Amino acid sequence: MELIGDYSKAFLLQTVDGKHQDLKYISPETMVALLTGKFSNIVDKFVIVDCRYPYEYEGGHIKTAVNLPLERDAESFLLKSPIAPKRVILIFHCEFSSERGPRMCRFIRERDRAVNDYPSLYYPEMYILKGGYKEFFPQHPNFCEPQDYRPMNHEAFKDELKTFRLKTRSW
Ligand SMILES: [Cl-]
Repeated sequence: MELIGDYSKAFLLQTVDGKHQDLKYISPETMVALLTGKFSNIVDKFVIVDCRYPYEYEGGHIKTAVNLPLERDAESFLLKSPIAPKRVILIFHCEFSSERGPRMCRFIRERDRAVNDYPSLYYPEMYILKGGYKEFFPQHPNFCEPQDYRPMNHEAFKDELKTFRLKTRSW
């Protein structure tokens, strides 16, 4: 398997097959392995980036996950004052196997490449959680806060979807 983005070492986590062939996907079990500290001696810090809209996040998110659905907010939190180290890992996810997580992963890479001299990166190791929150929640509910799941296309949240889409850079 290939080396990470800055070509310093291999990808630490075991991968699974996903929609986007050029991106690295991880299973819910691997996400729990990270959260339980099985890689604590190698991983300094990791950020779970929930790319869903605020209402989806508020209705149930993975513990310690940061809500960064907008590109400018994701770039501000991650790249204005970078999380320096051991390894730094980023995990992006959305609801299921949609485009929000993968698109944010590619964006952060594009901006990470732009603010650095090739091939150095602030975030060389980035993954996508396979199945997103929809597959994580029924497997590990106690690793979620609150213990609920609010879909994007929830009946009572049609206006909230609309209001938030109008805050995005492109559609
Ligand atoms: Cl955006």
